Amino acid sequence: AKPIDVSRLDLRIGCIITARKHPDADSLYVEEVDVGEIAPRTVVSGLVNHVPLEQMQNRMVILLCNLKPAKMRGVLSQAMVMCASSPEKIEILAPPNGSVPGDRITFDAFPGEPDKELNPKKKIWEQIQPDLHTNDECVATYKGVPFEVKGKGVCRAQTMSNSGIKLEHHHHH
Ligand SMILES: [Hg+2]
Ligand SMILES: [Hg+2]
Repeated sequence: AKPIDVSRLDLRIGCIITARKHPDADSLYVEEVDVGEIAPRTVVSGLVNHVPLEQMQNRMVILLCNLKPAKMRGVLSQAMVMCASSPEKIEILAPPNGSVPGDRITFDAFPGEPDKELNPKKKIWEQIQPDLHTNDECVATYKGVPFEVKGKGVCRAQTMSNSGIKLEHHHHH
């Protein structure tokens, strides 16, 4: 059986092309994200109170691309934006300069291919998530190993140090 480490996740850099308030939701954003594929992916983000819409535009992000696509009040989200989060504040993790859509986040320390699709019932993300935190310098890591785009740099939060990393739970215990 494949190991239960960050190698099971499919993380890629993306660029938010379009962002708008969700038509039928008051706390969600609807973005079209270029992840380097033929067409953009639709992403529904609950960041209304944390990131103004104007700052969501043309925003480079790190996306978890192998989660089961799910309906969000009618809109099927095809990926989720990775953020440093706490009951305090929420910050979108920023890729290093030069990163372009489609760039992959990898870890030599953890060999393995991501799962085509993460089966929620197997809660693979639920077991990995606790090892996902930003370090003392705000750099995103997995068990202390930095989220890196080979040849470009590491991903980091703006001000959130020693923080947990989530892409949904953002508002509840
Ligand atoms: Hg961009
Ligand atoms: Hg820092």
